[PDB]
Amino acid sequence: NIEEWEEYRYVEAGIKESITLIEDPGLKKMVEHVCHSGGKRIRPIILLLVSEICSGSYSRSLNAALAVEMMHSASLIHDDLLDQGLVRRNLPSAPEKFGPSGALLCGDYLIAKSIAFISPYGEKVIQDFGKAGMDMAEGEVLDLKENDYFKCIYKKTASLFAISASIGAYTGGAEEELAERFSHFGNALGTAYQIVDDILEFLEVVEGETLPHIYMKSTSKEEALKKSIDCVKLHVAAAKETLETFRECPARDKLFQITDYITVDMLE
Amino acid sequence: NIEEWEEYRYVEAGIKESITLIEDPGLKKMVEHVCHSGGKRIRPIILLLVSEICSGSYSRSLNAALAVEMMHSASLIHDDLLDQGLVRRNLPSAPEKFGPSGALLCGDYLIAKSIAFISPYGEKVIQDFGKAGMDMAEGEVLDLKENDYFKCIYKKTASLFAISASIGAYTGGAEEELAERFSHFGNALGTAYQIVDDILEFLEVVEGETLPHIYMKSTSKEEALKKSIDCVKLHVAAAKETLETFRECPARDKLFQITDYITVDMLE
Repeated sequence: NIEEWEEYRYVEAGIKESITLIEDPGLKKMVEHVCHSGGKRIRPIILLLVSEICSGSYSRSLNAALAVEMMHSASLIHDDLLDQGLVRRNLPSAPEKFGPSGALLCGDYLIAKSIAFISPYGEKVIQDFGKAGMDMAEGEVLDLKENDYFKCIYKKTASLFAISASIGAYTGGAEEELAERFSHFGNALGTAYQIVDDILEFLEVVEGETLPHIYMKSTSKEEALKKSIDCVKLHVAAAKETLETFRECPARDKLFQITDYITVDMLE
Repeated sequence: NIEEWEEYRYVEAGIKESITLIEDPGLKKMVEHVCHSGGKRIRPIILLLVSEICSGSYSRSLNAALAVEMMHSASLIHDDLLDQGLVRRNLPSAPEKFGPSGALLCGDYLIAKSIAFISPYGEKVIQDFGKAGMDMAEGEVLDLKENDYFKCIYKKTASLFAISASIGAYTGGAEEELAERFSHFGNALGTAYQIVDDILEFLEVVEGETLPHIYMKSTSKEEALKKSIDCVKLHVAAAKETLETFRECPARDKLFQITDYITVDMLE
Protein backbone atom coordinates (compact mmCIF):
# COMPACT_ATOMS: atom_id res chain seq x y z
CA ASN A 1 0.00 0.00 0.00
CA ILE A 2 2.30 2.73 -1.30
CA GLU A 3 -0.66 5.12 -1.32
CA GLU A 4 -0.28 5.12 2.47
CA TRP A 5 3.33 6.34 2.46
CA GLU A 6 4.14 9.92 3.47
CA GLU A 7 6.30 10.08 0.33
CA TYR A 8 3.32 9.18 -1.86
CA ARG A 9 1.15 11.82 -0.19
CA TYR A 10 3.78 14.54 -0.64
CA VAL A 11 4.12 13.80 -4.35
CA GLU A 12 0.34 13.76 -4.76
CA ALA A 13 0.15 17.12 -2.99
CA GLY A 14 2.80 18.56 -5.29
CA ILE A 15 0.97 17.21 -8.34
CA LYS A 16 -2.32 18.74 -7.23
CA GLU A 17 -0.73 22.12 -6.46
CA SER A 18 0.98 21.92 -9.86
CA ILE A 19 -2.39 21.42 -11.54
CA THR A 20 -3.85 24.53 -9.88
CA LEU A 21 -1.19 26.55 -11.73
CA ILE A 22 -2.47 25.67 -15.21
CA GLU A 23 -4.48 28.55 -16.67
CA ASP A 24 -5.61 27.04 -19.97
CA PRO A 25 -8.79 25.02 -19.20
CA GLY A 26 -8.03 22.53 -21.96
CA LEU A 27 -4.44 21.86 -20.90
CA LYS A 28 -5.50 21.64 -17.26
CA LYS A 29 -8.13 19.04 -18.16
CA MET A 30 -5.60 16.99 -20.13
CA VAL A 31 -2.99 17.08 -17.36
CA GLU A 32 -5.62 16.08 -14.81
CA HIS A 33 -6.41 13.08 -17.02
CA VAL A 34 -2.84 11.83 -17.39
CA CYS A 35 -2.26 12.14 -13.63
CA HIS A 36 -5.54 10.39 -12.84
CA SER A 37 -4.21 7.09 -14.20
CA GLY A 38 -4.14 5.22 -10.90
CA GLY A 39 -0.37 4.96 -11.13
CA LYS A 40 1.80 4.61 -8.04
CA ARG A 41 4.10 7.57 -8.79
CA ILE A 42 7.05 5.17 -8.61
CA ARG A 43 9.74 7.39 -10.14
CA PRO A 44 9.17 10.51 -8.03
CA ILE A 45 8.78 8.39 -4.89
CA ILE A 46 12.09 6.66 -5.61
CA LEU A 47 13.65 10.13 -5.87
CA LEU A 48 12.30 11.20 -2.48
CA LEU A 49 13.28 7.90 -0.85
CA VAL A 50 16.84 8.24 -2.08
CA SER A 51 17.07 11.80 -0.76
CA GLU A 52 15.90 10.40 2.60
CA ILE A 53 18.53 7.65 2.57
CA CYS A 54 21.26 10.23 1.97
CA SER A 55 20.05 13.03 4.25
CA GLY A 56 17.18 11.81 6.38
CA SER A 57 14.95 14.38 4.67
CA TYR A 58 13.22 14.95 1.32
CA SER A 59 11.42 18.28 1.71
CA ARG A 60 13.76 20.09 -0.71
CA SER A 61 13.43 17.34 -3.33
CA LEU A 62 9.76 17.76 -4.22
CA ASN A 63 10.20 19.83 -7.36
CA ALA A 64 12.85 17.49 -8.71
CA ALA A 65 10.47 14.58 -8.12
CA LEU A 66 7.66 16.44 -9.90
CA ALA A 67 9.98 17.31 -12.79
CA VAL A 68 10.76 13.61 -13.29
CA GLU A 69 7.07 12.69 -13.19
CA MET A 70 6.21 15.45 -15.66
CA MET A 71 8.86 14.12 -18.02
CA HIS A 72 7.40 10.63 -17.67
CA SER A 73 3.88 11.87 -18.34
CA ALA A 74 5.03 13.84 -21.37
CA SER A 75 6.64 10.69 -22.78
CA LEU A 76 3.47 8.63 -22.24
CA ILE A 77 1.36 11.22 -24.02
CA HIS A 78 3.74 11.53 -26.96
CA ASP A 79 4.13 7.76 -27.23
CA ASP A 80 0.33 7.45 -27.30
CA LEU A 81 0.26 10.00 -30.10
CA LEU A 82 2.93 8.02 -31.95
CA ASP A 83 1.33 4.57 -31.57
CA GLN A 84 -2.23 5.75 -32.17
CA GLY A 85 -1.94 8.18 -35.06
CA LEU A 86 1.50 8.61 -36.63
CA VAL A 87 2.80 5.15 -37.56
CA ARG A 88 0.01 3.20 -39.29
CA ARG A 89 -1.13 5.97 -41.61
CA ASN A 90 -2.79 3.77 -44.25
CA LEU A 91 -4.89 1.91 -41.68
CA PRO A 92 -8.13 2.98 -39.95
CA SER A 93 -7.60 5.83 -37.49
CA ALA A 94 -7.23 4.53 -33.94
CA PRO A 95 -9.24 6.16 -31.11
CA GLU A 96 -7.52 8.79 -28.96
CA LYS A 97 -8.52 10.38 -25.65
CA PHE A 98 -6.96 13.71 -26.60
CA GLY A 99 -7.01 15.10 -30.11
CA PRO A 100 -3.65 14.65 -31.92
CA SER A 101 -2.81 18.35 -31.64
CA GLY A 102 -3.78 18.35 -27.97
CA ALA A 103 -1.58 15.35 -27.16
CA LEU A 104 1.44 16.93 -28.86
CA LEU A 105 1.06 20.32 -27.17
CA CYS A 106 0.26 18.90 -23.73
CA GLY A 107 3.45 16.87 -23.90
CA ASP A 108 5.49 19.90 -24.94
CA TYR A 109 3.90 21.92 -22.15
CA LEU A 110 4.83 19.29 -19.55
CA ILE A 111 8.44 19.02 -20.72
CA ALA A 112 8.84 22.80 -20.52
CA LYS A 113 7.19 22.80 -17.11
CA SER A 114 9.65 20.16 -15.90
CA ILE A 115 12.43 22.58 -16.87
CA ALA A 116 10.93 25.26 -14.65
CA PHE A 117 10.63 22.77 -11.77
CA ILE A 118 14.15 21.32 -12.14
CA SER A 119 15.68 24.82 -12.42
CA PRO A 120 17.01 25.32 -8.89
CA TYR A 121 18.96 22.07 -8.59
CA GLY A 122 22.24 23.00 -10.26
CA GLU A 123 24.29 22.04 -13.30
CA LYS A 124 24.92 18.34 -12.60
CA VAL A 125 21.29 17.51 -11.86
CA ILE A 126 19.93 19.57 -14.74
CA GLN A 127 22.47 18.14 -17.19
CA ASP A 128 21.51 14.59 -16.12
CA PHE A 129 17.84 15.50 -16.52
CA GLY A 130 18.47 16.79 -20.03
CA LYS A 131 20.48 13.71 -20.96
CA ALA A 132 17.67 11.43 -19.80
CA GLY A 133 15.22 13.35 -21.98
CA MET A 134 17.54 12.84 -24.94
CA ASP A 135 17.94 9.12 -24.18
CA MET A 136 14.16 8.78 -24.10
CA ALA A 137 13.67 10.36 -27.53
CA GLU A 138 16.51 8.30 -29.03
CA GLY A 139 15.10 5.24 -27.31
CA GLU A 140 11.69 5.72 -28.91
CA VAL A 141 13.30 6.28 -32.32
CA LEU A 142 15.07 2.92 -31.94
CA ASP A 143 11.91 1.33 -30.56
CA LEU A 144 9.98 2.05 -33.76
CA LYS A 145 12.87 1.29 -36.13
CA GLU A 146 19.39 -8.17 -29.54
CA ASN A 147 21.74 -5.27 -28.80
CA ASP A 148 19.27 -2.67 -30.06
CA TYR A 149 16.50 -4.14 -27.91
CA PHE A 150 18.50 -3.67 -24.73
CA LYS A 151 19.86 -0.32 -25.88
CA CYS A 152 16.20 0.56 -26.35
CA ILE A 153 15.13 -0.46 -22.85
CA TYR A 154 18.05 1.43 -21.35
CA LYS A 155 17.38 4.63 -23.29
CA LYS A 156 13.58 4.61 -23.16
CA THR A 157 12.97 3.31 -19.65
CA ALA A 158 15.98 2.50 -17.47
CA SER A 159 17.41 5.99 -18.02
CA LEU A 160 14.60 7.74 -16.15
CA PHE A 161 14.75 5.32 -13.23
CA ALA A 162 18.52 5.87 -13.13
CA ILE A 163 18.20 9.67 -12.84
CA SER A 164 15.23 9.49 -10.48
CA ALA A 165 17.67 7.78 -8.10
CA SER A 166 20.79 9.85 -8.85
CA ILE A 167 18.96 13.18 -8.70
CA GLY A 168 17.40 12.02 -5.42
CA ALA A 169 20.87 11.35 -4.08
CA TYR A 170 22.16 14.73 -5.28
CA THR A 171 19.20 16.55 -3.70
CA GLY A 172 20.07 14.76 -0.48
CA GLY A 173 23.64 16.06 -0.48
CA ALA A 174 25.33 13.07 -2.12
CA GLU A 175 28.62 13.42 -3.97
CA GLU A 176 29.13 12.13 -7.53
CA GLU A 177 30.45 8.78 -6.26
CA LEU A 178 27.38 7.97 -4.14
CA ALA A 179 24.91 9.37 -6.68
CA GLU A 180 26.51 7.04 -9.24
CA ARG A 181 25.79 3.99 -7.08
CA PHE A 182 22.13 5.02 -6.87
CA SER A 183 22.13 5.51 -10.63
CA HIS A 184 23.21 1.88 -10.97
CA PHE A 185 20.38 0.75 -8.67
CA GLY A 186 17.91 2.75 -10.76
CA ASN A 187 19.21 1.36 -14.04
CA ALA A 188 18.93 -2.16 -12.63
CA LEU A 189 15.35 -1.67 -11.42
CA GLY A 190 14.25 0.13 -14.59
CA THR A 191 15.62 -2.64 -16.79
CA ALA A 192 13.89 -5.38 -14.78
CA TYR A 193 10.74 -3.24 -14.78
CA GLN A 194 10.59 -2.92 -18.57
CA ILE A 195 11.37 -6.58 -19.25
CA VAL A 196 8.52 -7.51 -16.92
CA ASP A 197 6.22 -5.17 -18.85
CA ASP A 198 7.39 -6.75 -22.09
CA ILE A 199 6.79 -10.27 -20.76
CA LEU A 200 3.21 -9.42 -19.80
CA GLU A 201 2.72 -7.77 -23.19
CA PHE A 202 4.11 -10.85 -24.93
CA LEU A 203 1.65 -13.06 -23.07
CA GLU A 204 -1.23 -10.81 -24.12
CA VAL A 205 -0.27 -11.39 -27.75
CA VAL A 206 -0.24 -15.12 -27.01
CA GLU A 207 -3.76 -14.80 -25.62
CA GLY A 208 -4.66 -12.97 -28.80
CA GLU A 209 9.13 -5.81 -29.80
CA THR A 210 9.50 -7.87 -26.63
CA LEU A 211 12.34 -9.96 -25.18
CA PRO A 212 10.49 -13.31 -25.45
CA HIS A 213 9.73 -12.61 -29.10
CA ILE A 214 13.37 -11.71 -29.72
CA TYR A 215 14.60 -15.00 -28.27
CA MET A 216 12.06 -17.03 -30.25
CA LYS A 217 13.97 -16.04 -33.38
CA SER A 218 16.32 -18.86 -32.40
CA THR A 219 14.66 -20.85 -29.60
CA SER A 220 11.46 -22.33 -28.19
CA LYS A 221 8.54 -20.31 -26.84
CA GLU A 222 8.82 -21.41 -23.22
CA GLU A 223 12.61 -21.32 -23.39
CA ALA A 224 12.27 -17.75 -24.64
CA LEU A 225 10.09 -17.01 -21.62
CA LYS A 226 12.43 -18.81 -19.22
CA LYS A 227 15.41 -16.76 -20.40
CA SER A 228 13.31 -13.59 -20.24
CA ILE A 229 12.33 -14.24 -16.63
CA ASP A 230 15.93 -15.14 -15.80
CA CYS A 231 16.82 -11.75 -17.23
CA VAL A 232 14.37 -10.13 -14.82
CA LYS A 233 15.76 -12.01 -11.81
CA LEU A 234 19.30 -11.06 -12.85
CA HIS A 235 18.53 -7.35 -12.82
CA VAL A 236 16.40 -7.53 -9.69
CA ALA A 237 19.31 -9.27 -7.98
CA ALA A 238 21.68 -6.59 -9.27
CA ALA A 239 19.35 -3.88 -7.92
CA LYS A 240 19.10 -5.45 -4.46
CA GLU A 241 22.86 -6.06 -4.35
CA THR A 242 23.35 -2.32 -4.71
CA LEU A 243 20.54 -1.40 -2.31
CA GLU A 244 22.23 -3.52 0.36
CA THR A 245 25.24 -1.19 0.31
CA PHE A 246 23.14 1.78 1.42
CA ARG A 247 22.26 3.03 4.89
CA GLU A 248 19.76 0.77 6.63
CA CYS A 249 16.51 2.68 7.29
CA PRO A 250 12.77 2.74 6.49
CA ALA A 251 13.35 4.51 3.16
CA ARG A 252 15.74 1.76 2.12
CA ASP A 253 13.17 -0.83 3.21
CA LYS A 254 10.66 0.95 0.98
CA LEU A 255 13.05 0.80 -1.97
CA PHE A 256 13.25 -2.97 -1.50
CA GLN A 257 9.45 -3.11 -1.39
CA ILE A 258 9.15 -1.10 -4.60
CA THR A 259 11.73 -3.28 -6.31
CA ASP A 260 9.65 -6.41 -5.73
CA TYR A 261 6.33 -4.64 -6.27
CA ILE A 262 7.07 -3.57 -9.85
CA THR A 263 9.05 -6.61 -10.99
CA VAL A 264 8.68 -10.13 -9.59
CA ASP A 265 5.32 -9.48 -7.88
CA MET A 266 3.94 -8.69 -11.33
CA LEU A 267 5.07 -12.14 -12.47
CA GLU A 268 2.73 -14.04 -10.16
CA ASN B 1 25.27 40.94 -43.94
CA ILE B 2 24.84 39.32 -40.53
CA GLU B 3 26.61 36.22 -41.86
CA GLU B 4 29.78 38.32 -41.65
CA TRP B 5 29.46 39.05 -37.92
CA GLU B 6 31.76 37.32 -35.43
CA GLU B 7 28.62 36.57 -33.40
CA TYR B 8 27.03 34.77 -36.35
CA ARG B 9 30.18 32.71 -36.93
CA TYR B 10 30.40 31.68 -33.26
CA VAL B 11 26.79 30.48 -33.23
CA GLU B 12 27.31 28.59 -36.49
CA ALA B 13 30.41 26.95 -35.00
CA GLY B 14 28.45 25.92 -31.91
CA ILE B 15 25.65 24.52 -34.08
CA LYS B 16 28.07 22.48 -36.16
CA GLU B 17 29.89 21.12 -33.10
CA SER B 18 26.47 20.31 -31.62
CA ILE B 19 25.60 18.29 -34.73
CA THR B 20 28.78 16.21 -34.45
CA LEU B 21 27.47 14.98 -31.07
CA ILE B 22 24.38 13.28 -32.52
CA GLU B 23 24.91 9.52 -32.73
CA ASP B 24 21.66 8.43 -34.37
CA PRO B 25 22.16 8.86 -38.15
CA GLY B 26 18.48 9.62 -38.69
CA LEU B 27 18.24 12.27 -35.98
CA LYS B 28 21.51 13.81 -37.11
CA LYS B 29 20.19 14.06 -40.67
CA MET B 30 16.97 15.71 -39.48
CA VAL B 31 18.77 18.23 -37.28
CA GLU B 32 21.14 19.07 -40.13
CA HIS B 33 18.07 19.79 -42.27
CA VAL B 34 16.34 22.13 -39.81
CA CYS B 35 19.58 24.08 -39.28
CA HIS B 36 20.24 24.28 -43.02
CA SER B 37 17.27 26.61 -43.51
CA GLY B 38 19.24 29.69 -44.51
CA GLY B 39 18.03 31.46 -41.39
CA LYS B 40 20.02 34.27 -39.80
CA ARG B 41 20.16 32.77 -36.29
CA ILE B 42 18.53 35.95 -34.98
CA ARG B 43 17.58 34.76 -31.49
CA PRO B 44 20.95 33.30 -30.46
CA ILE B 45 22.78 36.27 -31.97
CA ILE B 46 20.59 38.67 -29.98
CA LEU B 47 21.56 36.70 -26.87
CA LEU B 48 25.29 37.03 -27.58
CA LEU B 49 24.96 40.72 -28.47
CA VAL B 50 23.21 41.46 -25.20
CA SER B 51 25.90 39.63 -23.23
CA GLU B 52 28.44 41.84 -25.05
CA ILE B 53 26.54 45.03 -24.19
CA CYS B 54 26.54 44.07 -20.51
CA SER B 55 30.05 42.63 -20.19
CA GLY B 56 32.02 43.32 -23.35
CA SER B 57 32.24 39.55 -23.90
CA TYR B 58 30.03 36.64 -25.00
CA SER B 59 32.29 33.59 -24.86
CA ARG B 60 30.48 32.10 -21.85
CA SER B 61 27.06 32.62 -23.45
CA LEU B 62 27.36 30.20 -26.37
CA ASN B 63 25.49 27.28 -24.84
CA ALA B 64 22.64 29.51 -23.71
CA ALA B 65 22.39 30.86 -27.26
CA LEU B 66 22.37 27.32 -28.68
CA ALA B 67 19.73 26.25 -26.15
CA VAL B 68 17.44 29.06 -27.35
CA GLU B 69 17.99 28.12 -30.99
CA MET B 70 17.32 24.45 -30.25
CA MET B 71 14.06 25.42 -28.57
CA HIS B 72 13.13 27.49 -31.62
CA SER B 73 13.94 24.65 -33.99
CA ALA B 74 11.96 22.19 -31.90
CA SER B 75 8.94 24.50 -32.08
CA LEU B 76 9.23 24.86 -35.88
CA ILE B 77 9.37 21.10 -36.32
CA HIS B 78 6.41 20.45 -34.02
CA ASP B 79 4.39 23.25 -35.60
CA ASP B 80 5.08 21.72 -39.02
CA LEU B 81 3.85 18.40 -37.69
CA LEU B 82 0.73 20.11 -36.36
CA ASP B 83 -0.13 22.10 -39.49
CA GLN B 84 0.74 19.32 -41.93
CA GLY B 85 -0.72 16.20 -40.37
CA LEU B 86 -2.69 16.65 -37.14
CA VAL B 87 -5.36 19.29 -37.75
CA ARG B 88 -7.07 18.58 -41.10
CA ARG B 89 -7.53 14.84 -40.59
CA ASN B 90 -10.41 14.36 -43.06
CA LEU B 91 -8.55 16.09 -45.89
CA PRO B 92 -5.80 14.71 -48.19
CA SER B 93 -2.53 14.13 -46.35
CA ALA B 94 -0.15 17.05 -46.81
CA PRO B 95 3.50 16.39 -47.79
CA GLU B 96 6.12 16.34 -45.03
CA LYS B 97 9.93 16.41 -45.19
CA PHE B 98 10.24 14.20 -42.12
CA GLY B 99 7.87 11.37 -41.35
CA PRO B 100 5.31 12.29 -38.64
CA SER B 101 7.03 10.11 -36.03
CA GLY B 102 10.41 11.54 -36.99
CA ALA B 103 9.23 15.14 -36.64
CA LEU B 104 7.77 14.49 -33.19
CA LEU B 105 10.84 12.69 -31.84
CA CYS B 106 13.35 15.12 -33.36
CA GLY B 107 11.53 17.97 -31.64
CA ASP B 108 11.52 16.14 -28.32
CA TYR B 109 15.21 15.37 -28.73
CA LEU B 110 16.04 19.04 -29.36
CA ILE B 111 14.05 20.27 -26.36
CA ALA B 112 15.84 17.79 -24.09
CA LYS B 113 19.16 18.77 -25.62
CA SER B 114 18.42 22.44 -24.88
CA ILE B 115 18.02 21.43 -21.23
CA ALA B 116 21.50 19.92 -21.22
CA PHE B 117 22.92 23.07 -22.83
CA ILE B 118 21.11 25.54 -20.54
CA SER B 119 22.09 23.52 -17.43
CA PRO B 120 25.04 25.56 -16.14
CA TYR B 121 23.36 28.98 -16.13
CA GLY B 122 21.57 28.92 -12.78
CA GLU B 123 18.04 29.01 -11.42
CA LYS B 124 16.81 32.36 -12.78
CA VAL B 125 17.94 31.70 -16.35
CA ILE B 126 16.71 28.11 -16.38
CA GLN B 127 13.36 29.05 -14.85
CA ASP B 128 12.91 31.76 -17.52
CA PHE B 129 13.84 29.24 -20.20
CA GLY B 130 11.25 26.79 -18.89
CA LYS B 131 8.59 29.47 -18.70
CA ALA B 132 9.22 30.46 -22.32
CA GLY B 133 8.80 26.84 -23.38
CA MET B 134 5.47 26.76 -21.55
CA ASP B 135 4.35 30.05 -23.12
CA MET B 136 5.16 28.63 -26.55
CA ALA B 137 3.04 25.50 -26.06
CA GLU B 138 0.15 27.53 -24.62
CA GLY B 139 0.57 30.01 -27.45
CA GLU B 140 0.22 27.30 -30.09
CA VAL B 141 -2.84 25.88 -28.31
CA LEU B 142 -4.45 29.33 -28.51
CA ASP B 143 -3.22 29.77 -32.09
CA LEU B 144 -5.20 26.74 -33.28
CA LYS B 145 -8.27 27.40 -31.11
CA GLU B 146 -8.42 40.63 -30.52
CA ASN B 147 -7.03 39.95 -27.05
CA ASP B 148 -6.35 36.29 -27.81
CA TYR B 149 -4.52 37.20 -31.01
CA PHE B 150 -2.04 39.38 -29.15
CA LYS B 151 -1.84 36.96 -26.23
CA CYS B 152 -0.98 34.42 -28.92
CA ILE B 153 1.83 36.47 -30.47
CA TYR B 154 3.28 37.17 -27.04
CA LYS B 155 3.21 33.54 -25.92
CA LYS B 156 4.21 31.90 -29.20
CA THR B 157 6.79 34.36 -30.50
CA ALA B 158 7.58 37.43 -28.39
CA SER B 159 8.35 35.24 -25.37
CA LEU B 160 11.42 33.63 -26.95
CA PHE B 161 12.80 36.97 -28.15
CA ALA B 162 12.24 38.32 -24.62
CA ILE B 163 14.28 35.54 -22.98
CA SER B 164 16.94 35.53 -25.69
CA ALA B 165 17.63 39.10 -24.54
CA SER B 166 17.18 38.62 -20.77
CA ILE B 167 19.25 35.43 -20.65
CA GLY B 168 21.91 37.24 -22.69
CA ALA B 169 21.94 39.98 -20.08
CA TYR B 170 22.13 37.48 -17.22
CA THR B 171 25.01 35.62 -18.89
CA GLY B 172 26.77 38.96 -19.14
CA GLY B 173 26.51 39.62 -15.41
CA ALA B 174 23.35 41.74 -15.44
CA GLU B 175 21.13 42.02 -12.37
CA GLU B 176 17.37 41.39 -12.48
CA GLU B 177 16.63 45.09 -13.10
CA LEU B 178 18.82 45.37 -16.21
CA ALA B 179 17.85 41.94 -17.54
CA GLU B 180 14.23 43.06 -17.28
CA ARG B 181 14.87 46.07 -19.52
CA PHE B 182 16.38 43.76 -22.14
CA SER B 183 13.37 41.49 -21.78
CA HIS B 184 11.18 44.46 -22.69
CA PHE B 185 13.32 45.18 -25.77
CA GLY B 186 13.01 41.53 -26.81
CA ASN B 187 9.25 41.47 -26.30
CA ALA B 188 8.94 44.64 -28.38
CA LEU B 189 11.05 43.27 -31.24
CA GLY B 190 9.40 39.85 -31.18
CA THR B 191 5.93 41.37 -31.34
CA ALA B 192 6.83 43.62 -34.29
CA TYR B 193 8.55 40.63 -35.90
CA GLN B 194 5.47 38.40 -35.76
CA ILE B 195 3.05 41.08 -36.93
CA VAL B 196 5.31 41.66 -39.93
CA ASP B 197 5.25 37.93 -40.65
CA ASP B 198 1.47 37.96 -40.35
CA ILE B 199 1.16 40.94 -42.70
CA LEU B 200 3.23 39.19 -45.37
CA GLU B 201 1.17 36.03 -44.86
CA PHE B 202 -2.05 38.03 -45.17
CA LEU B 203 -0.86 39.49 -48.47
CA GLU B 204 -0.07 36.00 -49.77
CA VAL B 205 -3.68 35.01 -49.12
CA VAL B 206 -4.73 38.13 -51.03
CA GLU B 207 -2.55 37.01 -53.93
CA GLY B 208 -4.25 33.64 -53.67
CA GLU B 209 -5.15 34.13 -38.14
CA THR B 210 -3.43 37.42 -38.97
CA LEU B 211 -3.81 40.97 -37.64
CA PRO B 212 -5.11 42.45 -40.92
CA HIS B 213 -7.76 39.73 -41.11
CA ILE B 214 -8.75 40.40 -37.50
CA TYR B 215 -9.28 44.10 -38.16
CA MET B 216 -11.30 43.44 -41.32
CA LYS B 217 -14.00 41.98 -39.08
CA SER B 218 -14.99 45.61 -38.53
CA THR B 219 -13.09 47.74 -41.05
CA SER B 220 -11.78 48.09 -44.61
CA LYS B 221 -9.01 45.98 -46.13
CA GLU B 222 -6.47 48.76 -46.56
CA GLU B 223 -7.47 50.32 -43.25
CA ALA B 224 -6.86 46.92 -41.68
CA LEU B 225 -3.40 46.93 -43.27
CA LYS B 226 -2.71 50.53 -42.25
CA LYS B 227 -3.51 49.77 -38.61
CA SER B 228 -1.43 46.58 -38.81
CA ILE B 229 1.61 48.46 -40.09
CA ASP B 230 1.06 51.17 -37.48
CA CYS B 231 1.15 48.36 -34.94
CA VAL B 232 4.54 47.29 -36.30
CA LYS B 233 5.95 50.83 -36.15
CA LEU B 234 4.64 51.21 -32.59
CA HIS B 235 6.53 48.16 -31.36
CA VAL B 236 9.64 48.92 -33.39
CA ALA B 237 9.63 52.39 -31.82
CA ALA B 238 9.18 50.84 -28.38
CA ALA B 239 12.11 48.49 -29.04
CA LYS B 240 14.44 51.29 -30.16
CA GLU B 241 13.37 53.49 -27.24
CA THR B 242 14.63 50.79 -24.90
CA LEU B 243 17.78 50.07 -26.93
CA GLU B 244 18.71 53.75 -26.63
CA THR B 245 19.01 53.37 -22.85
CA PHE B 246 21.80 50.82 -23.18
CA ARG B 247 25.57 51.28 -23.41
CA GLU B 248 26.63 52.69 -26.77
CA CYS B 249 28.83 50.15 -28.60
CA PRO B 250 29.06 48.01 -31.77
CA ALA B 251 26.86 45.28 -30.26
CA ARG B 252 24.15 47.85 -29.58
CA ASP B 253 24.53 49.13 -33.14
CA LYS B 254 24.02 45.56 -34.33
CA LEU B 255 20.84 45.25 -32.26
CA PHE B 256 19.50 48.34 -34.02
CA GLN B 257 20.43 46.78 -37.36
CA ILE B 258 18.65 43.53 -36.49
CA THR B 259 15.58 45.43 -35.33
CA ASP B 260 15.16 47.07 -38.74
CA TYR B 261 16.28 44.00 -40.67
CA ILE B 262 13.51 41.73 -39.39
CA THR B 263 10.69 44.27 -39.19
CA VAL B 264 10.39 47.39 -41.35
CA ASP B 265 12.95 46.27 -43.96
CA MET B 266 10.66 43.31 -44.63
CA LEU B 267 7.85 45.76 -45.38
CA GLU B 268 9.54 47.27 -48.44
